[PDB]
Amino acid sequence: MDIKINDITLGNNSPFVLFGGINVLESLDSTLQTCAHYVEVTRKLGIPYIFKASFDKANRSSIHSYRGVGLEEGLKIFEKVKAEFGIPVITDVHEPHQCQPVAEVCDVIQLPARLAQQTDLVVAMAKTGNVVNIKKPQFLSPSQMKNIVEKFHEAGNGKLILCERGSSFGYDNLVVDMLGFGVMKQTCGNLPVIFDVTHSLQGRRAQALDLALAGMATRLAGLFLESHLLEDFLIRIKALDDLIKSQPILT
Amino acid sequence: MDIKINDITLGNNSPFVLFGGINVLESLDSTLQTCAHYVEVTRKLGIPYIFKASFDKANRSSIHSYRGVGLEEGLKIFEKVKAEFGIPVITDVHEPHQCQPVAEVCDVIQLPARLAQQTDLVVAMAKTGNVVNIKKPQFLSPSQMKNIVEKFHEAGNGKLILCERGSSFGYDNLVVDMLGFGVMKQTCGNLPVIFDVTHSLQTRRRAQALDLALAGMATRLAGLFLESHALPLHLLEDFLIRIKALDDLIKSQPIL
Amino acid sequence: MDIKINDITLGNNSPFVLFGGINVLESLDSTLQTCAHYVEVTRKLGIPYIFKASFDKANRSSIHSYRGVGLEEGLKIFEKVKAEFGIPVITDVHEPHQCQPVAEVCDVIQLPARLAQQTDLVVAMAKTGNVVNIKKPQFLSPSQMKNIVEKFHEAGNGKLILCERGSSFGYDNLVVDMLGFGVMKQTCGNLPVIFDVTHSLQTRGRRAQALDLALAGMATRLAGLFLESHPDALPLHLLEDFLIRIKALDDLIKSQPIL
Amino acid sequence: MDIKINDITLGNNSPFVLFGGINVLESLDSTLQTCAHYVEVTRKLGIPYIFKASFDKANRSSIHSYRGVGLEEGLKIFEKVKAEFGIPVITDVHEPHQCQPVAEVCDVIQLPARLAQQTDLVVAMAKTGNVVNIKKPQFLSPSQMKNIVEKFHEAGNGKLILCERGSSFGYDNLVVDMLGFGVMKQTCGNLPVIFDVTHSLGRRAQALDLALAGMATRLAGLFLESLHLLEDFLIRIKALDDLIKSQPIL
Ligand SMILES: [Cl-]
Ligand SMILES: [Cl-]
Ligand SMILES: [Cl-]
Ligand SMILES: [Cl-]
Ligand SMILES: [Cl-]
Ligand code: NA
Repeated sequence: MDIKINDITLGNNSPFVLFGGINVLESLDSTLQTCAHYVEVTRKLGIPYIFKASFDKANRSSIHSYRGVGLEEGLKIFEKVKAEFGIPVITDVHEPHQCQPVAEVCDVIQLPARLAQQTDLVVAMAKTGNVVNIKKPQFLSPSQMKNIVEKFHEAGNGKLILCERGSSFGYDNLVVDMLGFGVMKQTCGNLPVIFDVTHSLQGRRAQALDLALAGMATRLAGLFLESHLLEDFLIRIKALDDLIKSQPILT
Repeated sequence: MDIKINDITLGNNSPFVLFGGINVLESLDSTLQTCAHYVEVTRKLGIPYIFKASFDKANRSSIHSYRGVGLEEGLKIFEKVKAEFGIPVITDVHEPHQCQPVAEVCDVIQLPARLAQQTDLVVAMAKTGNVVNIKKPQFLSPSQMKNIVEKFHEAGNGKLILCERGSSFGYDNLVVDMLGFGVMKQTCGNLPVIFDVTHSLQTRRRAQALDLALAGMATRLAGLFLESHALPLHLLEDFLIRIKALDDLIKSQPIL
Repeated sequence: MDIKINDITLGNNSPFVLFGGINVLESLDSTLQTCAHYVEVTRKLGIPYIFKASFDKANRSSIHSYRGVGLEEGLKIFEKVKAEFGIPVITDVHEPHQCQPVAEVCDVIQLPARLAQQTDLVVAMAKTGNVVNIKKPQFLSPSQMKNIVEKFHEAGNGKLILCERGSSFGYDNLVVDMLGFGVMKQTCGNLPVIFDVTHSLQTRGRRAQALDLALAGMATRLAGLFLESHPDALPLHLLEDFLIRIKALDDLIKSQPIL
Repeated sequence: MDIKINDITLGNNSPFVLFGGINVLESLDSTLQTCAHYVEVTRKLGIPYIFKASFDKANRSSIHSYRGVGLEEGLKIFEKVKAEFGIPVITDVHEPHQCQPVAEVCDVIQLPARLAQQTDLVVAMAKTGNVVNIKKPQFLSPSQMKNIVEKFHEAGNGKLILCERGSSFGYDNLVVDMLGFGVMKQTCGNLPVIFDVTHSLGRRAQALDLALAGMATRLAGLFLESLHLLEDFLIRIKALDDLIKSQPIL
């Protein structure tokens, strides 16, 4: 099943879409500068691109780390990003009451992994009618994603993306099960599956590349980066993706 | 470090405390009945007791599943429990705005395992000043609990209980690492460590719960956390006679 | 099901048996000194005791580190242990040809975890008619132990002990699943289950850990505890204090009927 | 570091080599038939090929289950394969005393994963001087492979292949950590790394996804088992491998 995001086609047999940006929104000027770099590199390669940032990040590593400019200023920044570049945007929501006003502006709304079974948030997100990115918890097996999908369907929204971020592997360590992509496709109606390589990890750039290439080899809708260098990386991913997506799914 | 919960002393070298009750509050009458049974059994066995229930099941499989009585009615039921039995109570909170009104009634407030890294909730819970039970996420290692403790400390609340509930082991399965209890004691300032045997089984019986509970309590713990309806309620007394026997033995031996 | 090992009764509802000794036989005099210490402490506490050592260490830290004294001299040292102290002994075998000569001297023969699905070794061990200790591989689940048991039964030997030694938990780390003991008892006919606490740690002071882990396991009602000490692995001089604690817990548990 | 196996160049920046065959040798005729098929598919696609089989099934479900032809007859069959097709062959050895006679016939000798820390078997394999395929235990981290490599080096043999076969993931399950390939290359001197997709695991769809993902990390070779499913798989793997190997290392 493909999902249209403005003029982008997102789907497991379409050219991959890059989801990338910055961790937390701080100012209009800085956001535009980073966004402009993603836009320039992706336009030069012909890769569809969706800008990501948090306006209120609720899971930072310290309680006084800056959580972002907050809802009202964050949405004003996202509006400017959209007007200036003509691209879609994505952000995470963690409070049910924020879903509607965020959805007025942000094309894709993201369900944080830890909150993925929180029924009130699921329902509030679903009711926006927007495209939703469902982050797979590291403690949930790929055959359980279908339960989350079901809850969205019950709440009236089938525009769902499933986003892999690794699985717990002993203590303090994540492994990405490359077989889980196919499990999610088969059990969840071939919804678009994208791969958050950045959170899947924890030199490092060489790791991100191997891991990204390995995941994209399985035929995926997109690559998600919590992130010369970007360009070189994307050249390699696009080479692999172009090859994979050009061959028909096996008989 | 011990924690006083009204007249109860909770600590890793004190007699174990039972945190026991039910999954979710369904009605006043059923709650009082179950609670009365826990109280009667624990008083006669001389086991200190805190009543547990959720007022909301927030992460059920269906949008149409029963969720429990909800905050307003739930707090009314907790108020009646406290007035009728004179015992402390514990319940979980899922949203920052719930913390202060819940804490006005419930002695211990609990941080759900999945939400344990949500900073907004941590801060809102810390600011209540109440005793907090931190459910250890299945996906976090015992050495990383200190990071959560640090956040609460930075927010000004040091009255924290660490609650084991098992670790992810491959897909859809949990294992309890009996070494993790000591790791938590050593790295988190010997705060009280309790064991939720009920949720540790998770994805596996009365025989199993008893073996697992005894194993964990053998490592010298401040308490045991459990649900009945989950253990059959009528087996509670026999179960607790066993856990107390072991706990009395273990706590009577000097540490080292 | 109980197993008689000379005058010892090994079983899940019997007083726990200590299987203790050393990693590898390296000498005579030092073996006897270590054994004597175990003997003295266990006799003083009334704990049944079986001396353990390998004569040939299969997985060595380096290719030239000493493998141990080998079969022939190893068996001679086991003979001396048995003659001097009157106790049973346990050792591991690695090749089918070793099974007969080791079984003639040793009261229990041990199937190494890494070799536990090697059919030729299983058959050769089973055919000795000796008591066998089966080490549970870290990569095998507890419900699969029944398949090894089956193969022994097909080959004519039901005198089997199951030994826990942890499960792989992510990379280079072991967890002991305390529920696996009961799984092994339920699926394998209530054969004796013992716990190798020494190899369960492995990848993790260590003394405080060994005690916590041993106490936790023994709380589930087990036939025995399997450990290694070093003569200066638990410090040998702390053995009495360690055993006092294990005995206290075991005596309590075993004194209550199963629920 | 590349390894020459007759006229095949095996290495992490060379075109991938297929190691394929059957589980256990049952008879000459079946073996030649299966081998002929692999040879015919690989030749037509231009993929270097090494025939694999075990002469013994060391873990049988029953004490009475079929065992395979055994060492003596097995080696005779490997000799015929080599004479008829002119290709290298690979087999596993489980006991030290087997190493020298097997190594007389088989080009590559394989160290089984559960036996990879058995020091007597390591030394006896090293001493053959043959190319050795070291199966990574499911219970070992990729950073520990350097310790096994060290032992082989100390015993005088540096012709070593490292082979991924998955890691224990809870009970009765395996996962393949795609980051382990790079860890093994960086810590073990860029020895050839290959991927046993068969033992890492409809199910044919799984093998293809997994094989593609692993080969995307740039590897020396693959293990695979067999309406023309083998050829359809290999067409895809070769396309990907050619692409990956054509990009400069970053
Ligand atoms: Cl997560
Ligand atoms: Cl709970
Ligand atoms: Cl959890
Ligand atoms: Cl041993
Ligand atoms: Cl093992
Ligand atoms: Na004997």
